[PDB]
Amino acid sequence: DQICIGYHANNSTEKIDTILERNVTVTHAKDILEKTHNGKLCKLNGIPPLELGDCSIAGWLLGNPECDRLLRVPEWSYIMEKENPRYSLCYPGSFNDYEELKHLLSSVKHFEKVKILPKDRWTQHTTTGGSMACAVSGKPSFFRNMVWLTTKGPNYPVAQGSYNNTSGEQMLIIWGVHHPNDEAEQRALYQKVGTYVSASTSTLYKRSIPEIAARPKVNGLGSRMEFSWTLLDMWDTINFESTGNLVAPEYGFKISKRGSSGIMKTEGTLENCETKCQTPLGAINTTLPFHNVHPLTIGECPKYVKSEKLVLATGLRNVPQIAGFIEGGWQGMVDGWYGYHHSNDQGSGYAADKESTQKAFDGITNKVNSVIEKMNTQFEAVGKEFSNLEKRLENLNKKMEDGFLDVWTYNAELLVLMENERTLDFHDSNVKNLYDKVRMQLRDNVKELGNGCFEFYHKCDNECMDSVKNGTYDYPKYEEESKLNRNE
Amino acid sequence: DQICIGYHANNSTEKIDTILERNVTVTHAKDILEKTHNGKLCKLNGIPPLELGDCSIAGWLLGNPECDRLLRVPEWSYIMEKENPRYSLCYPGSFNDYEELKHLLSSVKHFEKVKILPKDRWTQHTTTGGSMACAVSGKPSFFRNMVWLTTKGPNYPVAQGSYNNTSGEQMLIIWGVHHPNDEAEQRALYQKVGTYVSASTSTLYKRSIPEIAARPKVNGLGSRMEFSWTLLDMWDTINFESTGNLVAPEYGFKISKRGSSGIMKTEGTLENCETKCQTPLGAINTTLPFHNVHPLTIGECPKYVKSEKLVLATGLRNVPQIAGFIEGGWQGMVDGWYGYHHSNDQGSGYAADKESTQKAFDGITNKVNSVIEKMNTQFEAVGKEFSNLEKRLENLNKKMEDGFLDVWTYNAELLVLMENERTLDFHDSNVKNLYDKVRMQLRDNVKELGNGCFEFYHKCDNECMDSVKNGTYDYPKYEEESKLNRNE
Amino acid sequence: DQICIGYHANNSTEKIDTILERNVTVTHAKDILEKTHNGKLCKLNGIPPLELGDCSIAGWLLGNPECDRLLRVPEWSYIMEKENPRYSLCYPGSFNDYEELKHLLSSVKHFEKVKILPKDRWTQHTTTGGSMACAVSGKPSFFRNMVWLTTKGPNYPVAQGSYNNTSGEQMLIIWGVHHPNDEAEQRALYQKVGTYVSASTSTLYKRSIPEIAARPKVNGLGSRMEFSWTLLDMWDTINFESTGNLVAPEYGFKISKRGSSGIMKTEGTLENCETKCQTPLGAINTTLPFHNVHPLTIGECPKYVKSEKLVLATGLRNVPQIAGFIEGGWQGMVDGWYGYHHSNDQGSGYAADKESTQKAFDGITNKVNSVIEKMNTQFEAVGKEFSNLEKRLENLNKKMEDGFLDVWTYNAELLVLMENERTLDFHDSNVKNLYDKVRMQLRDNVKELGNGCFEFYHKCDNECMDSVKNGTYDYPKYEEESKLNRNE
Ligand SMILES: *[C@@H]1O[C@H](CO)[C@@H](O)[C@H](O)[C@H]1NC(C)=O
Ligand SMILES: *[C@@H]1O[C@H](CO)[C@@H](O)[C@H](O)[C@H]1NC(C)=O
Ligand SMILES: *[C@@H]1O[C@H](CO)[C@@H](O)[C@H](O)[C@H]1NC(C)=O
Ligand SMILES: *[C@@H]1O[C@H](CO)[C@@H](O)[C@H](O)[C@H]1NC(C)=O
Ligand SMILES: *[C@@H]1O[C@H](CO)[C@@H](O)[C@H](O)[C@H]1NC(C)=O
Ligand SMILES: *[C@@H]1O[C@H](CO)[C@@H](O)[C@H](O)[C@H]1NC(C)=O
Ligand SMILES: *[C@@H]1O[C@H](CO)[C@@H](O)[C@H](O)[C@H]1NC(C)=O
Ligand SMILES: *[C@@H]1O[C@H](CO)[C@@H](O)[C@H](O)[C@H]1NC(C)=O
Ligand SMILES: *[C@@H]1O[C@H](CO)[C@@H](O)[C@H](O)[C@H]1NC(C)=O
Ligand SMILES: *[C@@H]1O[C@H](CO)[C@@H](O)[C@H](O)[C@H]1NC(C)=O
Ligand SMILES: *[C@@H]1O[C@H](CO)[C@@H](O)[C@H](O)[C@H]1NC(C)=O
Repeated sequence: DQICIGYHANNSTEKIDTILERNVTVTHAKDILEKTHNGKLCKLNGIPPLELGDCSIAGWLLGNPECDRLLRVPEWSYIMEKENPRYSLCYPGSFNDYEELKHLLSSVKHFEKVKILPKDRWTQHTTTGGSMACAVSGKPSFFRNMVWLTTKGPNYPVAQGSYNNTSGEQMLIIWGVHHPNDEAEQRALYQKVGTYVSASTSTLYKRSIPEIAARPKVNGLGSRMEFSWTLLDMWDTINFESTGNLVAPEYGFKISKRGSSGIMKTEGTLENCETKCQTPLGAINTTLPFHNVHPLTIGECPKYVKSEKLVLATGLRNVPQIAGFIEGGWQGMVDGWYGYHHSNDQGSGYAADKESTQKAFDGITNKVNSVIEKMNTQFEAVGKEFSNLEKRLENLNKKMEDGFLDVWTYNAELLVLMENERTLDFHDSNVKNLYDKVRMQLRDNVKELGNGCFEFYHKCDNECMDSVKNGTYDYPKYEEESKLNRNE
Repeated sequence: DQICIGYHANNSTEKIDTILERNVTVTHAKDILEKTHNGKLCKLNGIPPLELGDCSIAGWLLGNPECDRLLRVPEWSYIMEKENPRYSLCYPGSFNDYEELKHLLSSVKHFEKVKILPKDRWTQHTTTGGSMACAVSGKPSFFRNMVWLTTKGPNYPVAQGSYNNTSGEQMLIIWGVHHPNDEAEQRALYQKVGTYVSASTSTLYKRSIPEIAARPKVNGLGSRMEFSWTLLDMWDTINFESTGNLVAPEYGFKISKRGSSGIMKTEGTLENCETKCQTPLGAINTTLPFHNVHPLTIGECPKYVKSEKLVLATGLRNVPQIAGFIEGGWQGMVDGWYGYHHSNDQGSGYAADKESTQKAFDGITNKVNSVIEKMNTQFEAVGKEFSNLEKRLENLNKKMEDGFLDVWTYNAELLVLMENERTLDFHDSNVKNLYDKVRMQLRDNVKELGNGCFEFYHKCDNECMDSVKNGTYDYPKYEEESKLNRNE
Repeated sequence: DQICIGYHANNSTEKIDTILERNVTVTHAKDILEKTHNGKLCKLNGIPPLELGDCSIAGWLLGNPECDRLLRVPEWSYIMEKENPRYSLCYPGSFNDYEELKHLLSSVKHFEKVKILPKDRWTQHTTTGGSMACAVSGKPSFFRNMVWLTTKGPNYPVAQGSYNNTSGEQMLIIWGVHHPNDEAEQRALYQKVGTYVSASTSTLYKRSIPEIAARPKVNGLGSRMEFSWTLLDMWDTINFESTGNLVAPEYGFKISKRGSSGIMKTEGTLENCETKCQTPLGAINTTLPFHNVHPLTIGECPKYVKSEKLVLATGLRNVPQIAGFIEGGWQGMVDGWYGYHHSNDQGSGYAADKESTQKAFDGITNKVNSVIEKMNTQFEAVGKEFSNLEKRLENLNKKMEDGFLDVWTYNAELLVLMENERTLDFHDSNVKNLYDKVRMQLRDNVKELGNGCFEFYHKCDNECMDSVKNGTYDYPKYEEESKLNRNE
């Protein structure tokens, strides 16, 4: 008769890392890092994004002639833009607080264009101005959302216009100021010099004076156009007054839907799929708490770490080898993790200890859940733009993001490295504890063999082996025969 | 005769969380999170705060006629300001670099008001101007710390004034520029058009031009007043020159005491209590690392986390059931953690080991003290204000704060879980070591019963048990009759 | 004859820290913190730094008459500046976006000075202006890289000048505007009132108007000079136009070499040594992962923490005491860590177990390397400069730096403590495992003595002892002899 205690082994080739040892083969493992994407851009939560194409944000809002598709834009989930868009400000110039506007458009999901100042209301000016830079079919043209006021005959009266925000939400209004090349242009266009442009609301007041100078030619013109924007609150009035050089707005953008969005810089094209997490390289369909695809994610997504391998051990060490756990594992005990092997006269087979296996299984599952179900990630549509005179702010942002990434990478790496040690020691501690429990139950009626096995002095049938496995071993009832056989 | 090794059990209820199991009942536990406050705004370190009431900082520093109780204010610990104050600027307008001023006030604890430009020195202008927007008892009035200069007769000379800072500390000076509504109001107030206001110091030069335009009416007026501020250094001079539209100062604010203060946005009122850690919801009185009351605190305030429960286990696992440490804990052993139970003919009672319990106590205490005392933080204010043209900066600050708090939350949770697991394993290891030491010392004169209890072969008296409990047991002394009784 | 199991002890007095114990003596330990520097400023990677002296960045770039040794500056690795430079703008004034220029200079390692507008091209103006503040040898002078334009006779024609960037890289250009003290000197210098200065590129437009006002006298003069800078891209043109008050540039700075550099604020001089990291207090020649000299460094440098000591335990617990291991360590085992001691008829002596010692050594080395070789050492927390109106941004930078530095200090301390505890427990477990291995192999043939020492029941000679040492012990061979001696 003989009973042995050992652990389960199989043909797995999975490896882990530990703070003491490297490349340790295990029976089971769980990868908690995602490294695969579909390489495609598609709909987030069922709502397609806003594809700008070769246009820019300023070109879309101002109404570039070469962006006529984006004049009635439906709802969107995120905005796709190119790094160096071609269709941009048609007339050379600038755009004040451009980055602030782009940041505002990261929490806006829909716009509704209202006509606030109709073109025909300017009955004392000429409103059919154009330029060769912004040309369609050879003929000169201009922005579709702005009006260029010019003299009607040799006189340019004071231009006055107002609008009361009775739409139902905040409104985005853009106006421009013209900077000619020479005094001859100013006289030919506005008939007077020393002009001003004045825009004022209940919070904003602004005066601008045209500045005439010879400039390097961009797009073939030495003139420039400067654009500014404001955010009009509900039930508030905006006032325009100018003696010249005013590029008035004809449409106002009302914020219809708010939420979480962002601008994602790609060179790609929308395709047909759905997703819940989006990266500039592709979508992610995963449930693990880590990934290393791309830092700039849009939507609820797993955390980003700069790691190539994060594997958690959920099984025993694979040391293949009748002996017991001192020699190695068993490749025939496919019922659990810790078990026995009886060798009596009426049979020779393996088994599993249900209680210890269940306890260890619950512990490992709880550990995996605790490591996984402890990280809280919000929407976090990161990504901000800074101008060429804001380099310190850009460096600050970059340093903050990199610092947090390094902190989290170190945290995750060391956590996995320590917990793999803990589980690998937990398993052999459990095996030794089971061996000690069996030895304490058996007392001196058996004979330790040194390889993890026990040799019985009394002939033990299958029922007595079952009693030993359960825990109801009756030492006194086999005591006398054991003594007689041992003393002999 | 028997001797057993076991541990202590009681009727405790406190639960802890480990990394392998959840809701483990323990004998002793320590809470390292505080969630209670008195809901009252108190005096920090015995100095009452500054109750602005319905006034803004601009109203206090400019002399709003209805904020007349703040003309002379004593020392303060922090400033309490409502979220939307209602007496800020009776005359509509703007304050330049307002948030910078509010940040500067976070390091100032006392102001002394010094008359720098007396109102009677302007002997060539009119200094009694007023408006209905700032009205007292119905009659028109104006700010109490500023002077409005107006034509005396049908002429307006150049207004010149200077002050040399011979006070003893840095000075704060506020001036303003008036922007009228129409040309008639400019002519009826300053008699000339095309005026300027020039303010200059050794490190500052600034010239402003009045703006005349029709604007929407706020408080019944279409005109605006724009205010600016500067910090005058010691032994430095400030010059004022204006041909119109100047709202000159009369008082300057000198920084008397410097320190660490802050602005708290609350709607409450000050009560009679003393406090070292103040939050917008109440006061904290605790000696613990973490809390979960409010992020924006002021004072020597404990660390902040987003967790609801952080309990450290400083005791044994509570499992009740004469058996030993295998079958569970003991409810009769009251004077220690580990111990022995013995049963002679001359007595049957409990005991407790001293060296082992003392070592365990010292280790647990050192662990708790290390976790508590490594977290070193100081007193600083975390509130910052940003304007509506600075939203990227606001998002940067918000993201940095949130990220740091999530990092510390993760650190605290992992620390507590892993340390609880290690402590609960440490207790079992200590008990097993005690059992092993006793067994090694007793050698073969005894017989293991398998439930942690040892049964002697020879008769053992009280002195023998006292000898086996401390580490001096004479195996040769009882060897011979132990053999005689065993072999029988 | 007996065989015993014990561990190594020696005369080291090194101490390490543990999460459960303080000041624990260990046989071997490794220090991973560097606290020493050579107290010198010298060459970084073979390139000497730029010694400004009493110069300033603006004084060097403008051509201060006393800042005359840096008119032809070779390659540099970092810039050494003083906290309060004395040779600075000799004509009083300001410098717009100074901190942005200083930030840009942190990524440029070489400049080349190109004559873009020769001083002889101004044939219709006077170009020999000077001031007593900006003085050499008593007689008046001016900056050496700028031209002051003044009327030639009683006439100031329209100044005009352009440059096309055909150099090869980006160019930095600085110009200035003069702000006089009174109308008399404006007329005596520029012959007209109501002047302007226009500078324009393909991406920059600017118009400035002089400000005439009496000002406090700094450096003896009541007038000021305001300077501005731009970054001209390749194949781009800059246009200058002025009717007065223009300080035109004569040279432009080409960015010859780019890289990683910085500005270090010290008060010392350059000496003759060669380093790889540089701190304001000295230089570091180390390979350790950490240091605590100064937060601001330049070069490949270890991480900075607020720690007084960080020592990793790589040895056993020094417990000086043949007994074995229950009583203490051995001072005679000079070979390895764990070993045996035999005492038979032939002789006595110590030995060492090669397998256990090698396994433990490899594990400890792997742990040390994992702690050290997991910290991202790319660069450090650079030093940024902010103005007096950017206090909020400076506070943000300071708080982020402090938060990250605190987080890393806490992480390193807790890592060291927990690793030390686990190392000591690891050594204890290894010794116990060796003891249990020998006991299981030897079984009943021996009797245990209770202090780590086994006594045989037969004659175990040198062949026997070498057999037991390397795990090949024939229990059947001596079974009958052991039974004979045991039973009797
Ligand atoms: C490992 O054994 C399993 C049997 O459970 C088998 O399905 C699998 O294919 C084997 N793996 C390899 C690589 O042969
Ligand atoms: C572990 O395996 C990797 C291959 O994935 C190898 O580069 C590395 O050297 C191995 N380490 C050890 C200790 O065998
Ligand atoms: C704008 O309209 C609202 C209601 O539609 C009205 O209360 C408000 O007075 C109007 N604004 C002005 C300046 O009249
Ligand atoms: C632990 O106990 C708390 C009691 O507040 C309960 O809410 C929670 O669900 C319990 N968790 C488990 C895993 O039993
Ligand atoms: C201001 O007063 C100080 C004396 O406290 C004097 O030294 C200084 O010259 C004065 N400033 C001016 C501009 O006269
Ligand atoms: C604060 O707690 C201490 C206990 O340390 C107590 O003595 C004191 O009365 C408490 N004060 C208040 C205001 O609760
Ligand atoms: C410790 O012992 C070593 C022998 O290897 C010796 O070289 C060293 O000087 C000793 N140190 C002290 C402090 O005794
Ligand atoms: C450890 O040693 C240091 C210096 O020798 C001493 O200040 C400290 O009190 C000691 N701590 C303990 C627990 O002995
Ligand atoms: C500047 O020079 C480049 C080539 O040297 C030329 O292509 C460009 O047209 C020039 N710029 C102007 C404004 O002529
Ligand atoms: C610097 O450290 C190196 C170790 O790589 C050493 O060889 C060299 O002598 C050291 N130089 C000085 C000046 O300390
Ligand atoms: C073990 O040592 C004995 C010496 O008694 C030697 O004969 C045998 O070859 C050794 N075996 C191994 C595996 O080193």
